[PDB]
Amino acid sequence: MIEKLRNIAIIAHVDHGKTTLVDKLLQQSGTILAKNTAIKWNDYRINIVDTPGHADFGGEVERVMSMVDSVLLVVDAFDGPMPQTRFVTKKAFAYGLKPIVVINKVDRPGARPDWVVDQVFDLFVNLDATDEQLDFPIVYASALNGIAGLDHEDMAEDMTPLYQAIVDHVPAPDVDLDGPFQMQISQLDYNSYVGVIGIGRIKRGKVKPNQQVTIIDSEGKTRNAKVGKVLGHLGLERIETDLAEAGDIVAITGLGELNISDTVCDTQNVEALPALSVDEPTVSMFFCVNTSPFCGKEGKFVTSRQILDRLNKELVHNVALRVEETEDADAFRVSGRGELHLSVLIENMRREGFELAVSRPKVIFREIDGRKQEPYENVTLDVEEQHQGSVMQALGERKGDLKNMNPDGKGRVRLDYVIPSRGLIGFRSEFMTMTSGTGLLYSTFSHYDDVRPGEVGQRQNGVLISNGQGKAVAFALFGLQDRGKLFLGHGAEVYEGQIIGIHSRSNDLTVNCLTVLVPPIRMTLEQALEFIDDDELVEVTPTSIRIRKRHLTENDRRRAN
Repeated sequence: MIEKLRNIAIIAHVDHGKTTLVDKLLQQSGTILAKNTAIKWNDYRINIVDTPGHADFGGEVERVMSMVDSVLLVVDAFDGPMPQTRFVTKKAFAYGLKPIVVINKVDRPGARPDWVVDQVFDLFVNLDATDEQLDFPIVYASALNGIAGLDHEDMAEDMTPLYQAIVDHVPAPDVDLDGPFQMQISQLDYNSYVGVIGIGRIKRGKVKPNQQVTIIDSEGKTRNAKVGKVLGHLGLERIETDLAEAGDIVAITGLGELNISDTVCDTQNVEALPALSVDEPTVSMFFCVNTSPFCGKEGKFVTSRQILDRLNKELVHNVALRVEETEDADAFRVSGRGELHLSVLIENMRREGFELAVSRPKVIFREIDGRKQEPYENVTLDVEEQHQGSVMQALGERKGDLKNMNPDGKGRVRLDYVIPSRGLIGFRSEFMTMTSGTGLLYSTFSHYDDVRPGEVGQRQNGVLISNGQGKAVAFALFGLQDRGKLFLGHGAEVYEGQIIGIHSRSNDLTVNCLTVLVPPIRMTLEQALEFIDDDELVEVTPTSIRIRKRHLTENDRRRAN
C-alpha cells in the first residue's frame, strides 16, 4: 500500500495553456504555475512538477526530471509540437521516462489532431526507445469545456480520461518506505519568514519536524542539522506536515544554506545520493582580450582578469559550459553546448561593455576505446521546394546523411539529417541566405561516433586586408570593389590587418583603402563567426564587430609559411 503516488513533470510551449489544463485538473479533483501542483484524485496523489522555460540550461530541467517518473507533453491541436520544447523532451527521454501526450485546444477552428500526432511521433526521433514511442498514450483535451478523451470526436464528460492515463501509465516512485531517511535536494526556494528551503523527492524513509539529520554534499563533507518545518504540497500551496514519507515531494526548512545535490540523511545512516547533470560541451572557442589598435575605445572592460572573472561567473548558472586557462594568458578556452550557446554569452558580454576577440568555433573530439570520435546531431530542415535540391547538396558536402524527406503538399518540405557538428557549424548563415530567409532549421545532439574521414569545404574566397590605419576614402573603395565585395563605405575607421572585404578569388590580398559605391556587406555576429577562418578572429565591442587576421602585419603572416 501507499503507492497511490504519481510524480509527473509537465512540458508545454508557453502559449499552449499548460496552466489552464492543470487548473482544470485541480478543480475537478478532491483537492504562472506553481513549481509543484499536488492533486488528490480518488485515493491517488498526483504531483505535477513544472519545467523551466525553453531557455534555462542551469541544470534545472534535469533536476526536475530526477524527481519524477514520467512526463506530460502538452501540445496545441493546430500548432503541433513546438521546437522550443525540443531539449526538455530529449532530457526526459534521457532519464528513461515515457511520455503522456495531451493534445489540447482540440475544439479550436482549424484543429488538426491527426496531423499533430504524426508530428509528435516524428519529433520523437530524439532517439527514443521503442518503449517510449510505441505505447505512449494520447489524450485529447478541451480546457474550455474541461473534457478529455482517447478520441477527440468521442470525448468524456470531464477530465477522467487524463487522470486515468496518468494513473495507468505513470509508474509509482522507486522508493523504500522502511529504510533510514534519505532525500536529495533537487530544488531551492526562499521565504523571508522561514529562510532557505530545500525541495526534493524523498528517496527513503520518513522525516518529521525537529528530526536530527546529517547533510552530506557532493564531495563527502558533512554537517549536522535539525529539521525545522516539513512542508508537504497540497494544491498550489505548501503546508506544514508532521510527517513526510518516501515518494513524497516536499520542502524542508531549517537545515541552513542547502545546495542542490545535497543529500539529507538520518544521522545513523549517512549515504549520499549520486549527482546528475553530466551535460558536456561539444564545441570549443577561444575568448581573447582585444589586442588591436582600437583596444578599449568602445568597451570599458578589457583586461585579462575581468575576462577570466566574467567567464568564471557564467559557470554557476551554466553547467554545459567550461572555461580553461591557456599558455597565452590573454586567451581562454570556452566550451559550450552548441555554437549558438557561446554566441549569446558573447552577445550579452558586448552589452556589458566588454571588448574581446574570439576564434572560429571547433568541435571537441573525444577519444573512446582507442577510437577518435566526434559529436553528431539530428537536423530537421523546412524549406520551400525551390530550395530542396540546393539545400540537400550543401548538406551532402558537409557530411550529411539524409534519413528522411516529407513534402508539405503545399509547397514546402521537411528534411531529416544525421550530421556531425563539424559539418553543421556556420551552416545556419549560409542556409538562411540560400533559402532566401524562408527556411527553418533545428538541431539536437544525438551521439558521439567515429569521425567521418575527410574535411568540410573550406572558405572558397580569400579576404581583402587593410595595409594601414586611418579612415577609408571612397576614391580607394571604388577601386577595391573591382576585386570583390566590401564590408565598409566612406570614412570608416580602419587599422592594419583588419579584414575589409571578400576577395573575388581564393587567395588573400593586402590592399590600400586610404589612398558612388555599392552597399557594404554588414555582418551580424553569427554571420561573422561563420565567415572567419583559422588564422582569423572576430573583434567584438559593445557597438561594433570587426574582422581581422590573427597576425596583423603582412610580414608576420607571410613569415607563417
